Parts: sequence; C-alpha cells; structure tokens
Amino acid sequence: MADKVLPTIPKEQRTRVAHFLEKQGFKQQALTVSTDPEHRFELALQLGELKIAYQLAVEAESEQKWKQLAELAISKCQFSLAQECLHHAQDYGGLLLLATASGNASMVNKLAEGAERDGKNNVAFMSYFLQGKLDACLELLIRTGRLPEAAFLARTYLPSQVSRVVKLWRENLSKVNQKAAESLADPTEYENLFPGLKEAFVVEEWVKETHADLWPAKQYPLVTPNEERNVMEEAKGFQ
Amino acid sequence: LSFLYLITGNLEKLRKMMKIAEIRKDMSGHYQNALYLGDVSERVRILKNCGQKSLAYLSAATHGLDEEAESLKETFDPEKETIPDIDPNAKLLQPPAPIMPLDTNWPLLTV
Repeated sequence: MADKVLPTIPKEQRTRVAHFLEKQGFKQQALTVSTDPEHRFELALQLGELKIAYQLAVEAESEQKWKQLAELAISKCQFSLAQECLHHAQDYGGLLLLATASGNASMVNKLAEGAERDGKNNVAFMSYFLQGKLDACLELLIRTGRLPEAAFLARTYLPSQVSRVVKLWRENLSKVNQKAAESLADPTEYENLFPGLKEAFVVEEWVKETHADLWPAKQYPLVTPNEERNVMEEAKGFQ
Repeated sequence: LSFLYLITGNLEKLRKMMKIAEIRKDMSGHYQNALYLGDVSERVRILKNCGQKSLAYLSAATHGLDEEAESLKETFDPEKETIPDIDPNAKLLQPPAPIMPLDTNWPLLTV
C-alpha cells in the first residue's frame, strides 16, 4: 500500500523513514530506500554489501571512510579487495600487518617506496632488512645520521662499508677534535679489518648462500615458500 | 639493545629479552622476534590475540603447519573467504658468515 505512496515521497522523507526502517531492523530494506552518502555509508557498514559499499564509496573521498571501512572489510575477511582499498588508502600500518603475516616482497617494494615516505627512521630499516638489503639499510642511515649504528651493521653483515663509513664518522668526530675523538684504523693497527680475518664475508659459504637465497629451506610447509633461520642456519653458516 | 643483538649475528639474548617483553604484553611487537629467526613461539600467544585462525594460517603453513590454523578455523564456523597478494616473498637474510665479523665487542684506539 505504502509502495504506492513511495513514489510520493522523495529526498529527505526517505531518510527519516529510513531511520525508522532501520529501527524496524529492516536493514536491507532500509538499504533499498537508502538515501544519503553518509546514510548509505553507515548503513553499509552495518549491511556489508561489500562491493556495493564500494560503489557507494565510489571514489570514497575520505581515507577516513577507508579507515573505517578497512576495519570492516578485514572483519569480513574480504582482503583482496581490502588490500585494494587499504592500498588505495595506502594506509600502511594495518595493511602491513596482513602483508607481513603471509609475507611479501612486492608489498615491500611499493612499501619501500612508502618506507621512504614515513619520516621516522626506524620502520624503514626493518623493511630494508626484511627485504634483505643491507644496502638499503645503510643508505637510509646516511640520511638520518645514524652513524655509530650504521657502522655496526656495516661491520656485522659486512658490506665493508665499515671502512668507508668509519672514515666519515670519524670525520665527524674529527670535526670535534681530540685524538681520542678522531680515532683511527682499518686493515691494521687499531683495527686489523681484513687482517683480523673473522665473520662477515667471503666466497664459499657465500656461494652456498647464493643459492640458498634462492631456495626454500624446507622442513614441511605450503605454497607460501620456506627459508627457516635458526640452529641449522648457524651451523651451515659457519661451515 | 635487542637491535644491537640482532645486528651482531648471534641468537639468544634477543630471545630471552623477547620472552621478557612478550611476557610484558604486546599487540604489535612480536614481529621483532620473528624475522631474523625462522621459527617463533610467539605464534602460540599470537593466535590468542588474533585467534581468527587467519593469522595462524598465514604464519602457520610453512613449518608444515597451516593445518592447526585450519582446525580451529573450521570449529569456529570459518570466516575467511578472500586474501590479498602476500605469499612469502621478501628476504630475511644477512649477518655474518666467516671472515669480516659481527661485533660483539668493538676495538678502536685513541690514535
């Protein structure tokens, strides 16, 4: 009966009543009438026509929508898309949590790009590492003035930037003269670098490694490939 | 300090520390223990924070252990239905094979 009336209601009317309908709990039906982007939106949150919600979003026109929505999407476990929205949002933090949990390089490159974006030094490093990229970690340091720290990495996992880098750090120190403050040596004397001969470089292990990076470590797994990184690793690594 | 420990090419100290801060709660931090590692135990805890078998699967599958994550997931009345890219594809690799150190201890000189 009402439907005959329905033509003979418009804009705003629909809204009020929609709220009534919503009160009725005739959410779907409430959806059908739906009439305000906001109105549609909130209801949409309740409702979850997911795709449908997207169309309403269309171009959302507010990350806040995406943020709100992201939580919702994620709940529905409509991730493929969620990723698209979140990505669309480029809302890195939550998105990272998923991306990381299954794992992914690709995410990492784009993200790397992002990593560059973020404005505090630290996250970006994990990324660089995570990717496996000393190089990236070290380059990053150059901008931030992480210098003592950069040396440790450069030493540990040797890109022998310890030599290069140390000179520069030392130079800062140098600026701030005093001989102790200057501090000096790479192959020999103070440090014996390559003459010490101990644990962050060489070819053979490295060759084995070269491959290693390429295969999946294995134990028993899924399509989501292996790498391990534990006891075993220590042993071969020494070899 | 943990960072120093992972920088260096050795494994325990971070792990006790990991215990002792895991043990001091967490929602975003477990991550620290996992990467340089393969294996994590965090997952036992983690699932409890999540507990949607989702995290548990994503994480799970490779030790050849996707499976328990599914068992619960089913029990619940599952809710997963779509996923995004993420297939383990970034390198947790680097650190210190023989010749050209670590640095537990770092020598220098005033000279």
